[PDB]
Amino acid sequence: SAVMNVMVQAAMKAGRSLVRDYGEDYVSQADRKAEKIIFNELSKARPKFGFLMEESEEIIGEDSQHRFIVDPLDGTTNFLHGIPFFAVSIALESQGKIVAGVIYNPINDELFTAERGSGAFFNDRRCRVSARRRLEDCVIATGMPTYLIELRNVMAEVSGIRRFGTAALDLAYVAAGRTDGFWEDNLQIWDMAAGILMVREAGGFVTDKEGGNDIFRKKNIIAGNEHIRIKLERALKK
Amino acid sequence: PQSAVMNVMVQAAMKAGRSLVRDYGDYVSQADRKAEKIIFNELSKARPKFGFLMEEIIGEDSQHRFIVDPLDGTTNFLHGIPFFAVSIALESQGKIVAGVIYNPINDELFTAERGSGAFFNDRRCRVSARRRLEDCVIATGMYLIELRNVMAEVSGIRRFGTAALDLAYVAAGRTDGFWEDNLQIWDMAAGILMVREAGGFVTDKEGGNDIFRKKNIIAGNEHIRIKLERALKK
Ligand SMILES: [Mg+2]
Ligand SMILES: [Mg+2]
Repeated sequence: SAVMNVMVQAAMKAGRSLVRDYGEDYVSQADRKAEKIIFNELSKARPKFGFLMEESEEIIGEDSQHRFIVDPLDGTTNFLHGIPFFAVSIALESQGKIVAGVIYNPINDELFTAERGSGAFFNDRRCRVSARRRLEDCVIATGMPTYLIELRNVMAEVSGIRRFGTAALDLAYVAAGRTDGFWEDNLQIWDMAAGILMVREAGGFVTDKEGGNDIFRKKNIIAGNEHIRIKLERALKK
Repeated sequence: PQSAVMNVMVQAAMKAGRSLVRDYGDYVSQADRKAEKIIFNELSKARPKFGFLMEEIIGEDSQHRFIVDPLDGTTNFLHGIPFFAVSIALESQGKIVAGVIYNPINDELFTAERGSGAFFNDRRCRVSARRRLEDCVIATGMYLIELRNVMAEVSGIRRFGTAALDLAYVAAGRTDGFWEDNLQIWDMAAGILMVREAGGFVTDKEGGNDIFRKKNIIAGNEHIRIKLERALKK
């Protein structure tokens, strides 16, 4: 779709800039530059669309019902440290519903896209959540915010825990079937918006920690395939 | 340029690497074995008398052995998480003198030789110059008391699922330190030298030198390592 292509292009241009800055305060700069590039691209492409970008005053668009939701650099600490795991995330929200999302890991050149009703793609092939049915078989990703109890709970149950230091990339990974599930607390809307669509379009399910749909409100998330998501929920509550 | 045996190990790593990336894009076992045979054949053809301790062979030359993890990060590899590596160390008279860790996916080549420095893609590695845990990203692998103690002190914890690569990252200064329990000699052998050659230190969790017997480790620049040692003891 036309808007998807604009989103992808913005993300890739931001991505190239990131890789270039990754090459070399300077992290804030890299983040700010990626953001400028995305804003410029998406503004030029959709001048009446709103913008919700990480830690930045929301721009209400002339077209009040469409806004891009952006994390120009997801995995900032990874980025600061030289850990080649971070991503650009752009979601499009239309009428309060996420309808398109791009997560781009510019180091591995890994493009995750989904549009509502179209499925999720990992570089132009359909990707799907994993088919695992038991936690014992699972690699679950997580991020730092009771957390220790949850961690203990899940650690007891799973084959392995990953903590990559990204949110959006982590969701892309569940959506691509690379990890079997994800949970995190204190996540922002831009951390999650494209990833949640990705997971759902990949045939997974995404709830808040309490198993509902107040993700953006509760700032927390459990994602995985239907089976893993429920058991994760169970494990987390124990 | 790189020494004769380093060049050999790098080649074996590059080649096991290239193969794993192919097997990447029971199946996990075959890849592991394939990488291993590639490494084995490559290093056999290069130093026929050397020992091999792989994830044992005692060679005609009792003073030298290769310590090999043909695929570190097996679970990642199975799951398609692009974070795994080949690890080859050379041990001479009980001392790790050469080491290679190769992440074939990112094409990240880590090399060190005793007295010659650690390198990441032709760049000299230096462990990070961080001194406060608060500014630190610490890597670990699969006690919750110890994780809490560390986690409450640091800016971040990472669990990427690859011990050799985690040590290589410590050495390159990508993370500020690393600790793990129940680690194998092949997991640690090349990594320990990198960190050392990058100016960091390696101890067992107790703070002593019995890493291979304890099968545990804390790695980092000393300021960070001691702080981790403290945090793991509380
Ligand atoms: Mg960000
Ligand atoms: Mg292995």
